[PDB]
Amino acid sequence: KRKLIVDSVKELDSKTIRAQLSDYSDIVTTLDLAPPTKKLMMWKETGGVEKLFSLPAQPLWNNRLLKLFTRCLTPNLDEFLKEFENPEVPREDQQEEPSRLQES
Amino acid sequence: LTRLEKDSPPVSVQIPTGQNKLHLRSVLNEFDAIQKAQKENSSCTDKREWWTGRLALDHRMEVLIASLEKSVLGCWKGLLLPSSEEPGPAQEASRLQELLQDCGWKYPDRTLLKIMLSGAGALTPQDIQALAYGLCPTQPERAQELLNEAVGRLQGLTVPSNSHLVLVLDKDLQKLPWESMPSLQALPVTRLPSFRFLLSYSIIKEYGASPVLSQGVDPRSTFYVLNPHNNLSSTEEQFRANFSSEAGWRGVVGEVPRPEQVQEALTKHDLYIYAGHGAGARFLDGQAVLRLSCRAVALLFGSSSAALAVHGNLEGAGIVLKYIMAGCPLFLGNLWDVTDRDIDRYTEALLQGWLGAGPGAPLLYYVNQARQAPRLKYLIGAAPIAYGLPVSLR
Amino acid sequence: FALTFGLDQLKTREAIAMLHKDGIEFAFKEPNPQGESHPPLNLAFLDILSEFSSKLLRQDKRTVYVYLEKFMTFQMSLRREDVWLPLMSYRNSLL
Repeated sequence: KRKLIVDSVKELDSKTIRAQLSDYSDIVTTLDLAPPTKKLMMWKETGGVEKLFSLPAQPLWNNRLLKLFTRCLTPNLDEFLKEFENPEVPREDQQEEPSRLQES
Repeated sequence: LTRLEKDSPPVSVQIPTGQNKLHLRSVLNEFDAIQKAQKENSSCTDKREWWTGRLALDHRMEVLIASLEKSVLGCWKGLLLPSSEEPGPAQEASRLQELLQDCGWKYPDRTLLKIMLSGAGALTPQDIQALAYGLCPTQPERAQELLNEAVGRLQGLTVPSNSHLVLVLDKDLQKLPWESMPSLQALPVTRLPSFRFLLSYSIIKEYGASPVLSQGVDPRSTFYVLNPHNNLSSTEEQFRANFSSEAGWRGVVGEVPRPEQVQEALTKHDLYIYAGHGAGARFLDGQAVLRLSCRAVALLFGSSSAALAVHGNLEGAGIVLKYIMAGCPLFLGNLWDVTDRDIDRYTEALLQGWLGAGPGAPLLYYVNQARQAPRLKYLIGAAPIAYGLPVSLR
Repeated sequence: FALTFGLDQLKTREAIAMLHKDGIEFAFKEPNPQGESHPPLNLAFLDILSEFSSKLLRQDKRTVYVYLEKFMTFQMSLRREDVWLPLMSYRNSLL
């Protein structure tokens, strides 16, 4: 089992070469733009759920009131066997005539 | 193991388990360990503690029943499963000798190649491996390769017929549940004391005796003894109208039956359903049973009702070994201790299954079905065993 | 929702067991009006309840099976029909 990774394909087809030369519409992409307005910039700042769960809903600007809010941000089968029926009881207790000979 | 059959030469082999992982004493000691655990848990009050123990013992018994099939019998369950009497084994009953003997076989027997062909699809490749290595020592290539390719070529060959089975076990192998073995589930399986019993059954069956095996179990000829002592309220509560409304039945509930009445049941009627403690060795001892002829199938549903207690090196002892001597056709009794609700479920299942099936209904088939009624399907579901010859309705 | 409950084994056994309990009790809640010879209502749910089976280990699977026997009944266990397909699937899930 010589793992030489020897494969017959060690070149390229000229058909594939020209196909790559012409069809360059699969390697390019579109443009990723950044927030186009301020409101979207803000919502990218605070829209993350980590900030959504660590900030007031009604915006409070003063750090005093922000502290007033954020200080409230803090950090077997036994029950199933209760439904079972009462124990049962076990099915265990846990507790020739001599003949008449004819007289002589 | 000896598979004796008509027009069949004796096929006998060994199955040493002292070289494997689950030795033949490990199983027989785990059975006793589970029995002691059950006896200990029998007096627990906490529902949480009691139910934990039952559910921890059912798993162990389930493990054990499969050990017998996985470790002890090994590549020889085909010798227990009905052998294929079809003219299909013959193609190899001499083909796998002319090479197996050449590869190293010492004693080239010829029946071991026909007792296994039935259910050829059910034959497994690892089964084949042992069947090959043992049959073929020395040269390791042909030894397996030939047997494996030959058996593979013969797969899904045919379908099995009906052939009742009368397994005989010794003084210590009688208590292990050998009926639930995941190869003997569908087939009808009983257990007789010996072989002369099996043939005396035919003698009695030919001289117009043992009427049950001649006509059948009349569904209007059953006698029941329920709750001889006022201790089990759940039983009476469940089986009161069901055991009373039954057409043409008679029995006793609450009061301890008098000796005359119980002797009459086993002698005059055809079926004896016992619901109580033990086997009623208090109201009918083996002594009274031997002093009468048994014309009724015994369905005795109480703890260790069919258990031959091995009180030392001595052989078994119990009521079953004295019903069979009276001519009892079949004998259904539990092997280990049982509780109320599970064995009541088993009894209700079997009775409705057998007495609702209709005329000509094997009892063993509906037992194999009623085994799945108990909640713990391996600790109160695998207990009922059968002693005797197959019984049925008319 | 079953993938969310990863097997931390930190009492995740009780959570998934109490989850199955609720499923069973909801499945066998309302008997069917047509007749008791027909499947219990809301039984197709057990097919959904099957996705949570893998979360239990073997012992809890057996315990939930025994609690399933508290509403099944042997006759219904042996009852093999198309309307019982979901109950067969759930049983095979717990085995």
